[PDB]
Amino acid sequence: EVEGVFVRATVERRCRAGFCFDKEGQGFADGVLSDEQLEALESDPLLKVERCTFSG
Amino acid sequence: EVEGVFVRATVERRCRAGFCFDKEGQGFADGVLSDEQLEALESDPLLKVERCTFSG
Amino acid sequence: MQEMGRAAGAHPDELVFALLKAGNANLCYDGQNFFDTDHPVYPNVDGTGFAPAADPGAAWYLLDTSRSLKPLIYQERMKPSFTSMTKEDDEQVFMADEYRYGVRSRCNVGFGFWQLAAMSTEELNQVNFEKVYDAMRNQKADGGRPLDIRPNLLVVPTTLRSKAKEVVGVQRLANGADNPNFELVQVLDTAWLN
Amino acid sequence: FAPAADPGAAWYLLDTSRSLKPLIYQERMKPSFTSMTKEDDEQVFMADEYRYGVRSRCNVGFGFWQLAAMSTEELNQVNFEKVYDAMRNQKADGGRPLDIRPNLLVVPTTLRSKAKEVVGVQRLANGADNPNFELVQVLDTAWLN
Amino acid sequence: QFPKLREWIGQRVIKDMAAQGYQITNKLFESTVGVKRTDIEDDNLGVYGPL
Amino acid sequence: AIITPALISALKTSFQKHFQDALATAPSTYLQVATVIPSTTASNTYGWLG
Amino acid sequence: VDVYGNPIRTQQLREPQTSRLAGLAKEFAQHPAKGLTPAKLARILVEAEQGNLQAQAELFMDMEERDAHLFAEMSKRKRAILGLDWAVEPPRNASAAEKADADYLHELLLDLEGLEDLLLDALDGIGHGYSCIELEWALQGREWMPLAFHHRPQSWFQLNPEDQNELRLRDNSPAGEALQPFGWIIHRPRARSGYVARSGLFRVLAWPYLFRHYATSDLAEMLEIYGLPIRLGKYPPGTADEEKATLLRAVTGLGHAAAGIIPETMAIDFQQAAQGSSDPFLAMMRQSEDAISKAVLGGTLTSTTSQSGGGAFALGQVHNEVRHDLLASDARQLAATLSRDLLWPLLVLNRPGSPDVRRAPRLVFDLREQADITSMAQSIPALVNVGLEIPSAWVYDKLGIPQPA
Amino acid sequence: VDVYGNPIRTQQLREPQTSRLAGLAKEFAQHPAKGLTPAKLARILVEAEQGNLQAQAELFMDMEERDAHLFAEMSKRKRAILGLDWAVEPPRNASAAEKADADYLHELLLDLEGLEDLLLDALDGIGHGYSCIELEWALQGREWMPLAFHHRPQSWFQLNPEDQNELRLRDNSPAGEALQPFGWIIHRPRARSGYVARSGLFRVLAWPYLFRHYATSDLAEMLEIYGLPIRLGKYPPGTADEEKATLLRAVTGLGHAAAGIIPETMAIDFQQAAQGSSDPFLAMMRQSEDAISKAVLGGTLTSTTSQSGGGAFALGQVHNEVRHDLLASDARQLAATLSRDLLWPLLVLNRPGSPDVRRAPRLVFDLREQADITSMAQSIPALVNVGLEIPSAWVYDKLGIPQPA
Repeated sequence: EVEGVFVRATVERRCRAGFCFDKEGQGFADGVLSDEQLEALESDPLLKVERCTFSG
Repeated sequence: EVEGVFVRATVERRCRAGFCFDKEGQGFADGVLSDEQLEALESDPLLKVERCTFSG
Repeated sequence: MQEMGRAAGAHPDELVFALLKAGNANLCYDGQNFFDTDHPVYPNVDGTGFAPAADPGAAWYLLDTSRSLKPLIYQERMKPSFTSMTKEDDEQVFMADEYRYGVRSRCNVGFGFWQLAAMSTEELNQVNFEKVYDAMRNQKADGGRPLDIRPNLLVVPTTLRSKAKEVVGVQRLANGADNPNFELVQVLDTAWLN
Repeated sequence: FAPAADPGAAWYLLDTSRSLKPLIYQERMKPSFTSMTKEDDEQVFMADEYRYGVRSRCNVGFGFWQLAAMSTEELNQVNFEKVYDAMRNQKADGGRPLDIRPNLLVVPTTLRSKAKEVVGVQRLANGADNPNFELVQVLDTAWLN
Repeated sequence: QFPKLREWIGQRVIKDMAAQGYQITNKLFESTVGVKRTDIEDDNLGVYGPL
Repeated sequence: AIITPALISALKTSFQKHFQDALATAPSTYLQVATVIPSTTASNTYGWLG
Repeated sequence: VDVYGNPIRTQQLREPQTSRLAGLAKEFAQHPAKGLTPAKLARILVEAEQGNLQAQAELFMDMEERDAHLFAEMSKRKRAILGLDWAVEPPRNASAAEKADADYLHELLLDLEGLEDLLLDALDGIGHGYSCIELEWALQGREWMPLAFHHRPQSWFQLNPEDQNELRLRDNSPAGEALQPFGWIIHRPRARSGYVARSGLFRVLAWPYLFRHYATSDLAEMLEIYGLPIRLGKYPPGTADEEKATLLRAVTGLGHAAAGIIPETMAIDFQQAAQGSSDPFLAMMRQSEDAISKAVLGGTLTSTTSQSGGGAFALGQVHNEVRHDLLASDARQLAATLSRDLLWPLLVLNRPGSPDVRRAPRLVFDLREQADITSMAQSIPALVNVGLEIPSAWVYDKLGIPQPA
Repeated sequence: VDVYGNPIRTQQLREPQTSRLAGLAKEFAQHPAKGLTPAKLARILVEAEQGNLQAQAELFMDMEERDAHLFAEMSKRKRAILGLDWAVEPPRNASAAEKADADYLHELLLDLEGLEDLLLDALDGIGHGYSCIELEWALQGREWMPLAFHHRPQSWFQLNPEDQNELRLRDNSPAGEALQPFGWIIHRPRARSGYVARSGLFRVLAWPYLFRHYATSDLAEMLEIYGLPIRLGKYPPGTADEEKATLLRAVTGLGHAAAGIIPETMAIDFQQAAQGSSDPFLAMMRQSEDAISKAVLGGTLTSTTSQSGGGAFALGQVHNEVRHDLLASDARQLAATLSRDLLWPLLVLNRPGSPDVRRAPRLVFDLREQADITSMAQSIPALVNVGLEIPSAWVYDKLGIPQPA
C-alpha cells in the first residue's frame, strides 16, 4: 500500500514548461523514482489537503 | 580492496569431503557472500595470524 | 568477559557428559568399554550393555567422577603488549583455561543401551528399567558376592524425560494397568547427551 | 487451532510488546479546533497509540498443533509431548542446549477445556494416563481466532 | 554465544561469534468517535458523557 | 512531508539491548551423578586392592 | 539471624565466599580511562546503568589516580571522618544487660586492630557508590572474631538482572552470586536518590574530569608546538633528489641554526606556528576544578573560599553551614552501616540469647563542636545569680569535660 | 481510616501494591538528556503537562546527574534538612491519653531504622515536584510495623485523565491505577501554585541547565580546534593522484612538523583557525550558574554571596532572611507530609480506639535558632533588678537548656 494522497482539489506546484502552476500529480508521501523532479513537483499543498488509501 | 587475508600460510578450517583440514590460507574478513559458510570456514586460526591485504 | 566466565562455569558438565556419551566407546579399568557386554569380572562373561546411565550414586564413589584441576582463570589479550595487535588490526583476545578431565569410576556399577518405553506394566517397562535394576542388584565381584548396588539415579536425554517420569512418578504406566517402578529411581533432566 | 508453547521464567518473554508512548487522551472540546465554530457543534474524542509487537525468539516458540488428548500414545503423546521434546531439544550454536523450559500454554477459548484436560487431570481421555499433568500451566484467552 | 570449550592439544583456535540483529518498525493506531457538543449536556441519566 | 525518509533510518532507529545474553546454560547436573576429586598433578591414579 | 532476617548458618563462616572463585584474584584492571572520549564515557555510564559495573569501577579508579585536584579533595573529605572520635552507646533507656552488651562491644572494637583501615575502605563507597569489605571469621575458643577485613574491588560485582538495587558476585553466570550473610560490610552512601549504579559521586564528577583532561592535553600540545615558527622551503624545477634532501635538512635545522645560505632561485617562508594564549585552556581548567570542589566539599569553603578571619564564632561560621552538614551526614551513614554489619554479628554470635533487633547498640561518632569556653563561662554566673537552675550534665556534655567519677 | 477518609482495609497491607506489576521493576531509564535541543525540551515539558511524566522524570534525573553545580546546590539544600533535630509533640492542650499516644509514637520513630533515608527520599520531591515512597507493613504479633521504605522512581506514575492533581501507577491501562491507602508516603512540596506537573523546581531550572550545557560543549569544541592553523595546499594541473596524496599528507602533518619543502609550482596558505576568546562562553556559564543558585538557595548567600564578617548577630544576619525562611518552609512541609502519612497509620493501627483526626500528634522539626547567650545574660540582671518577672520557661526554651527534672 502507498500512504500519501491529496484529494481535496488542493493546489500543488507542478512545473510544465518554464513555469510552475497549480496541478495534482504524484501527490504521494513515498518516493522511489523522480525524487529530484518530485521535489519541485511535490511541493506541499497550498490549500486544504486530505489523504486516502488508493492501495494501488 | 580486500579488508584482510589473515593467511600466515594457514587457513582457519577448510573442511571438505567430510574431513576438516588446515591449509591453503583461505581467510577472509568481509560480508560479500557466504557469510554463514564464512563462519564455518573461518573462526579457527589455530596458528598465528598475519593480515596482508591484497587490495583486490 | 562475563559470557566467557559463564561458559567456563558450564564447562565441567559438558566434560562429564561428553565422557558419559563416550562411555560406550571409552574403556574402564578392566580393559573393555565402560558400557560393554563382555566385562571380564571372571573367566566367565559379565555384561552391562539413547546412552542413559542408571546409577546408584550411593557407594563411596559416584560414576563419571569429575576431577577439578584448575579453576576458570580468565585469559585476556587486551593490551598492545602482544604480537596480535602488532601483526593485526588491534585484535584483542579473551580466553578461559581449564585443566580438568572426566573419569570412568567403575563400569560394573552402570548400564546403558536402553530400548526405553513405558507401554505395558512390565513387558515393556522391565525391558530396560528392571533389567538394569536387577542386574545391578545382583552384580558380582571378586569372590562371587553381590556388590549390593542400589540404583537410584536415572539420567536420560530430554526426549526421554516424559517416559522416565511416567516410569517413575505415576502409579499406572501407559494403560491404567500398573507401574512397579513408582518412586524407585529419581530422574534428572539433561540435554548435553544426544 | 491456535496453539503456542512459550517460556515464562526466561530472561526474555516471547512476543514482547512495546509501550512506546502512553495511552494519551486526544480531545476536541471548545475553541481548540475549527469543528465547533466554523462547522457544526461536533466534538471528537480519540486515543492515540504508537505501539507494536515483536517476533522475539522463533527458536523457542512452537505452533501448528493438532492439539488433542486421547489414548496417551497417539494424540497427546505424539503432539503435545512432541512439542515438549522439540522445545527441550533445541540446540544453540556449538550444539549446547537453550535451557528451554516450556511453562506457558496459550490457546483460544475453544481449546480451553481440552488444554485443562492435558494439564490438570491425571487421566487424559480414556483412563490410561496423563504424563503432562502440572507441567505447563495454561492461560485462557480469546484475542486470537 | 561462545563456541563450546574444546579440547587442548597443541594450539588454541581463536574462534569468533555471530550476531543476529533484528529490525522491526513501529505502527500507529487510533480510534475516535464524533459527538455533538450540545447532546452531552442535554442528558439527565449521566450517559453519552462517559463514552 | 519529507523527500527521502529512506536514508534517515540510521539516525532514527534506537537500541534495545534486551535480546543480549537472554540465554543461559542448562542447570548443573554432574553433582548428582559425579563426585568431585580435587587434584594438583598431571595424571591422577587410583588404586584399590579388591 | 541478621538484621534483614535472612537465616544465618555458622558453617559457611569458616571460609570466605570468594575463596572458591580463584579466577577473580588473578584479574588485572583494564584501564578504560586511557584514550577516553565523550562518546566512550557515555557508553560506559549507560552500560553501567544496565549492570556492567566492571568498566565503571575501573574508570573511576583511573579517574581517582589521574586527577590530582579530585584526589586531594576526596582524600581530605575521607580524612575528615577518619579523625573523628567514636563511641558505642546502648539503646534508649537500656537495661543493665543491654548496658553490659554495649560495654563489651565497645571494648571489643577498641581492641580490634585494623578499624581505621576498615573505615577508609568503607568510605570509598562515597565516590564509587558502594564498597564491599569481606570478613574473615575465626574462633578463639568459644567466641567468634573478625580475623581481618579485606576490601574487594568494585569491579568484582554486578547487578541482579531481576533487581537493580541488589549486588552480586561475578561467578561467570548470568545471575552472578548472592552475597553471603555476615560475610561482608557493604557501605552504600546515598548522595542522590536512585539506584546503586547511579548513586556514585564520580558519576557526577566524570564530565568535569574529562573537560580538564582535554584542556590540559591540548595546552601541553600547544606548548610543545610553541617556540620556533614553521618555515617552508621552495625549490625550482630541475632540483635533484640530493639537493632536495639538502634543502629539507637545512629547513629542518634552520630554526635552531641562526644563519644559513640558499641560492637566489630558492625561497624559505616563515609562517605562524601557534599564536594565541593559555587563557581559554586555563579558564576551562578553573571552571572544572571549581565544579569538582563544589560537588565534593561545597561551594562555601573550597571553590568560593571562605577566606580568612578569626574570632570566637569563626569556628561555627566556617563549620556549621556546609562543613558540619557534610561531616555529620557522612559520619551518620558510616555509623549506621557499621552498626548494621559489624556490631550485630558480634552481638548475636559472641553473647547468649536472642536480643530484639530494635534494641541493638548503635555506634555513634563524636560530632561535638568546640564551644566557646570563655563567653559561656562569663554567661553562667549571671544566670545562676538570677536564679536559673541549669543542670551540670548539660554543661559537662557540651564543654567536653567529663563528669566526676 | 486515613486522614482523607478513604476506607482502610488491612487485607491489602500484606503485599505491596506494585508487587503484581513485575513489569515495572525490569525497566531502564531512556536518558532523554543526551542530544537535547530547546525544541525537544519544550516538547518534553508540554507532554509532561498532559500526563506523560516518564520523560520528564528521566530528564530531571539526567539533569541532576550531569550538572555539578546544580547537584551541589540540591545536595546542600537537602543536607540542611537532614541535619535538623526533630520531635513529636501532642496536640494543643492534649490530655493524658493523647500525651501517652504521642510519647509512644515518638519512641517508635526513634527506634525505627531508615528514617534518614526516608527523609532523603522524600526531599527528592523538592526538585521532581513529587516523591512516592512505598511502605512494607509487617506484624510482629499484634502491632503493625513499617518493615522498610522503598522509593519508587517518578517515571512509574502518571496523571489521572479526569484529574490533573491526582497521581496514578502505570499499569498499561489508560487510567493507570489509584494509589493504595496507607501504602505510600507522597511528598509534594509547593514552591509555586499550580498543578503537580508544573510544581517541580527542575522545571524552572531546565533552561539555565541547557544554556550552560550548550556553552560548555561549544567551549570544549573551540578549545579542541585551537592551536595550529588550518592550512590549504594548492597544486597545478597535471598533478597525479599519488602526488596529490603526498601533498595531502604533507599538509596534514605540516602543523606538527616544523619544516617542509614543496615545489615552487605548489602553494600552502595558512588561514585563521579560531580566533576569539572564552569570554562569551564563560559569561553565559556564570549567568546560568547565578540563576541556578538564586532559584535553589536564594540570591543573598549563594549567587550574590553574603561575604565574610563575624559577630554576635552575624548568625541572624546570615540566616533569618532567606536561609531561615527556606529552611523553615522545607522543614514544615516535610513534617506535615510525615504527620499525614506515617504517624497516622501507626496511631490508628497500633493503638485502640478511633481518635479524632484533628487531635492527631504532629511531628515537629527543631527550627530553634542559636541565641546570643552573653548579651542576653548581661541583659536579664538589669531587668530582674528593675522588677520584671520574666518566666523561666521562656529562658529555658529559647536558650536550648532543658528544664530541671
